[PDB]
Amino acid sequence: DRTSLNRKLDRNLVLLVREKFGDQDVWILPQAEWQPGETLRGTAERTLATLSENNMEAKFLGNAPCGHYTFKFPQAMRTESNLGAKVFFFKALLLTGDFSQAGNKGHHVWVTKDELGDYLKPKYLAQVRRFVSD
Amino acid sequence: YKTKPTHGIGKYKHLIDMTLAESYAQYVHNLCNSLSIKVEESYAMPLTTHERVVQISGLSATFAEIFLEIIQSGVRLSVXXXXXXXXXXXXXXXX
Amino acid sequence: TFEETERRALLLKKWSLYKQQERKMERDTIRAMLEAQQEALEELQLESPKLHAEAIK
RNA sequence: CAGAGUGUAGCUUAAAAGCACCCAACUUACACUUAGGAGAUUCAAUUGACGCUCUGA
Repeated sequence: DRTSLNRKLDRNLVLLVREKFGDQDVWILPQAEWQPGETLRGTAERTLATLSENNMEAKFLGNAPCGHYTFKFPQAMRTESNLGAKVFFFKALLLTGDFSQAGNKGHHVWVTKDELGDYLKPKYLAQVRRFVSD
Repeated sequence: YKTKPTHGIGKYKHLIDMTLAESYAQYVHNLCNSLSIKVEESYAMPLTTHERVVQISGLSATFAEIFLEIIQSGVRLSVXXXXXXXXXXXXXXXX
Repeated sequence: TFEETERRALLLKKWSLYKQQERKMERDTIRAMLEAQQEALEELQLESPKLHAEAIK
């Protein structure tokens, strides 16, 4: 399985989303699973657009497509689909686009690395985030 | 001597604002040196304005990206064209 | 003056001390990134080769 | 939270060393040189117990 992930930065503050309002008061980066018939970067951009609503410009692979199934794989408790799943990463820059909380998200803020929230762990782990920042 | 087993023992040929900007350039150069990249040349290009250059060649995409990020992390930049902000600086590449 | 010079030397020393720590930190950060990259490439190889190839380009 | 590899500061058929590294000056800058700077055997009697790397849950 394939999972695209982005890491958009501004003022040294990373952004976060709440898809599934009730379940996810906890935050993650704005990205779901792969999109067939479309290229990695492009797919990522599309995903971003769907969530954050902007034009987007992916720089390239920064230095950390994390994998995640290797290190701290999804939790055995609760019905979570624990399979072999790659976790591609991307560094990117926005050009223009105002935010809009509707449909597939509850909230959207920008936060420091040291000022980290609760965080899910299957998609993005705090440690993982730190590593990527480094 | 040619016919002796110590033939080519001697053989060697085959082995062979402005201030701020300047400082930034120096730093960049140092970084390059550290990371093992060929720094070819540096220029002293001409209110006032002042430009500095650090000519670089040969670096892989991931590594290159990392380098760029480090550079980003004041004044300005100019190399895909990758400009940014905080006199002048222009690290021209040749990947 | 003597006192000023003394002060200055100390200041310089302090600066030097500071700079090295920062440098070390930077190096560590770089290393982390490198490690991540290494991990990532391996993962890509394990999973799907075309994607890996694309990434490499 | 269960196992395996171990565990001299960045790194070594080192044994508290030598290489690396940092600041200033000379340097367009780099380089060289000259002055300075900072660093370590994770811890208790070859054994045990804290730290990583790695594999499971």
